[PDB]
Amino acid sequence: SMEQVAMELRLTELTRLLRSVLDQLQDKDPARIFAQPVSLKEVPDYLDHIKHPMDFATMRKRLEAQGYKNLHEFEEDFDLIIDNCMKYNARDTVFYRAAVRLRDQGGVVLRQARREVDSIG
Repeated sequence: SMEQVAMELRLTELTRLLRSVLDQLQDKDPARIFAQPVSLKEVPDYLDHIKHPMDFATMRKRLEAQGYKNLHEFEEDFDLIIDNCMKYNARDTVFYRAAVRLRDQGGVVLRQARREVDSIG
C-alpha cells in the first residue's frame, strides 16, 4: 500500500535523525569507553551483574536495521549504557566518571532531538 510506504519514509527519516543523534552522543565519549560491548572474555562475571548490556556499536546495529520505532526506544538504550556503567563501576573510577559526563553532555542533544521528533512528526 501507499500508506505502508509513507510510514516507511517516516521510519527512514527517524532513522536518519537518530543516526545524527547517535553520532553526536558518541562524540561525547572521546575515550571510546562505550564504543563496544564489555568483553565477556575479559570480564567473565559481567552478566552476573548487568542483565541488559549495551554499547554504541550494538545501538548502531539496531539503528541500521531500522529497529528503533520512536525516540523513547533509542533513549532507553542510551540510558542502559550509562546506568550499567554506574552500577558496575565504583564512583571513583574513570569509567563511572565517563558515564556521568556522557549523561550530562548527552542531555542537551536529547532535549533538542525530542523537540525535532515532535516538530517534524
